[PDB]
Amino acid sequence: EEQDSLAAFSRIEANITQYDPLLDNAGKSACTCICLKAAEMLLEASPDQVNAGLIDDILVEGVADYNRFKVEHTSVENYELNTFELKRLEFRDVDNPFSAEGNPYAGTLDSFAKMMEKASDSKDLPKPVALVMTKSNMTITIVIRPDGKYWLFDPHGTNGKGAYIESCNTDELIKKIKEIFPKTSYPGMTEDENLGFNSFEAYAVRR
Repeated sequence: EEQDSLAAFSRIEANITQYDPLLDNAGKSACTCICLKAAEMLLEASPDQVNAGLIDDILVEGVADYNRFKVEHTSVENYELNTFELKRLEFRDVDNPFSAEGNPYAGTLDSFAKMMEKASDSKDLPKPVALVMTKSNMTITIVIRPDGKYWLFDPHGTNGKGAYIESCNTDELIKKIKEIFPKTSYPGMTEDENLGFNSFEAYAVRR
């Protein structure tokens, strides 16, 4: 009496199609709002609650919240986190000399694994905790679960569906990010070009 879920499958996809009018009308600018809705709903969930209908709910309610607030700057900071029942937690790259307290975690794609290790082994970040990560105006949500697994929620639109969630171990998560946010690299690329093509920012939130 239950739908297929993350308890038995490592990937679950929405029923809502990639080009459904609700998603097509809302732009890619709605991705950050949808990802904050994903944090809200997934941080409250257990693996067997995460089925295709829950992903559908994230998309629809995420778009509803986005339409209420639109009219663009669509950073996590532009949304009022209490309306998502979320709390922001301090989380940044203290090793980066340009970073300041209160900044998000910012770096190049090469720093992804380090970010995840700091997030998973930090006392200041309880579990479950979500990272909302933006690269080149596209956003994903990564849920760090107390069972050591990671849920990757990706609203980019894949295989004809509006979003999917994948449950990953540490190394598989690293490998999947390389596919979602491919790094730009060519012989002779400067660090200035690397920062311009390959930077991301991430915010940490909890319920």
